[PDB]
Amino acid sequence: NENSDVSRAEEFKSQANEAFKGHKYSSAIDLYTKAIELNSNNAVYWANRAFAHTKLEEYGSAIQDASKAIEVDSRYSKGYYRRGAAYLAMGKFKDALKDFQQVKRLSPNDPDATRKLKECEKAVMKLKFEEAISVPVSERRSVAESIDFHTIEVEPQYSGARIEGEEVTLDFVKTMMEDFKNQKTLHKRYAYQIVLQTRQILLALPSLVDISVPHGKHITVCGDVHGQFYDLLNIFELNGLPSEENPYLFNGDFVDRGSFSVEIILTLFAFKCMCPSSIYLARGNHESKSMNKIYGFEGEVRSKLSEKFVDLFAEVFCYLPLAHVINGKVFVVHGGLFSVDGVKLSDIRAIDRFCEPPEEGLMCELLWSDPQPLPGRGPSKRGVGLSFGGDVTKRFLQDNNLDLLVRSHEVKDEGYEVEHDGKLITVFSAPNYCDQMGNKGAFIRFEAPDMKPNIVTFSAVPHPDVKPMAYANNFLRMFN
Ligand SMILES: [Cl-]
Ligand SMILES: [Mn+2]
Ligand SMILES: [Mn+2]
Repeated sequence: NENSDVSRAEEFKSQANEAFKGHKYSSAIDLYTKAIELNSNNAVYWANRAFAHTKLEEYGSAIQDASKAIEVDSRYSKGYYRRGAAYLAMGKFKDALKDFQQVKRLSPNDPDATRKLKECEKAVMKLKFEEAISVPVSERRSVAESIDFHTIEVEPQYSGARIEGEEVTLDFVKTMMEDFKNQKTLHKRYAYQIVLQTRQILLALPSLVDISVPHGKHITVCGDVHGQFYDLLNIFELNGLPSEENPYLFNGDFVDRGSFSVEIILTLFAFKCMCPSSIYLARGNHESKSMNKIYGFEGEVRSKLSEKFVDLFAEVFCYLPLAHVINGKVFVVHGGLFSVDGVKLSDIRAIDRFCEPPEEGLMCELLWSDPQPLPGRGPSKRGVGLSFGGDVTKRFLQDNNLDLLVRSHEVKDEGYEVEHDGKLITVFSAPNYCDQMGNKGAFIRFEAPDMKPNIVTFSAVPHPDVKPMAYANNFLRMFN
């Protein structure tokens, strides 16, 4: 059957490349799929759809597409290049080393092939040391055990904000945010005060927090912000600062990727210190030593804070709750649902969350999952977690007497998308993601008692000339 039309397939490829130039990666993937359907022996099509997949952080789909590209042409170096870029993007340095070994073997005198190979060799042995000294955080002394914040002297020439006494006050938070806005810094004493007080608050919280919004009051659910501090300031300017009267739920992924991650996490933690009922912080996948070590937050901390804040921030992130339930009706996780059925809220509440997210179990799945339009389950596009359909959402909701599922974790054009017949809503509060996506951000206000989700969208604001991934892993920087 010679029924493949190369002309129509090349028409789809150019259309997909045009959508690629315009950062319309989902449309590009669709057009590459149509191109592949009409011609599956062109490895360039597979490599391009893989490239578009990595742009959407769909690294599993990327690896699979690049693998089919390699299957088509053994000597197509761009297939191995794309697969290794996807592996490198998700931290699998050894697999990246394999694919970049192959990339050099094909083009043997190309300077960049040997360069990326020597780069990956340095990275894998560096990772060998890092992995050899890896110890579970629950078997380690807390940083709080060896640092009392009252002991830290503040030199009189420090011009930034000061916490007088034990209490974090709204006046200090406003001064801290204005200093952060002008690219100033907070003293180590007050950073330690904030983070150590936050450690106290979070460790006494269950893994699933029941949030009670009484009759007539409201709450704002926010999605990923990934270190875009100036868009966080925009959210607060458009919707009001966190307060007992105007509470916030931030659905994980506060840091990494964006280059103002320290300022966000210090602002969010301080608001929690000031009035705990004024803000609720769920955990994301990027509140993890695995992610922060390579995606910017850890390097941002080492630059603006010190090296002990790295372990302290990791420990505090391990204490973050995994989920929230608003008025016993609205279920808010970051990632999604699970590979098994019959999971009740009691199961989530009882999770021993004080560890780095494993590669298996309820914790990993609720932090990494994505919804799919078709019913059922399927392999994760990210290679971590799973894809769950509308039947999974509906069963979980009726099983738990819940009305709605709210989640984030995935970028959206308008900052939101309603799926699963109005039972799942993705919310994403990082507009113009990575300074290149061009999307709007969004947040959802919930007013009691009827709990109708009032979605509000917003656009990005300017910020100082600090490029994304600035403090991130060097090798991950020189791609995209
Ligand atoms: Cl993410
Ligand atoms: Mn996420
Ligand atoms: Mn995210």
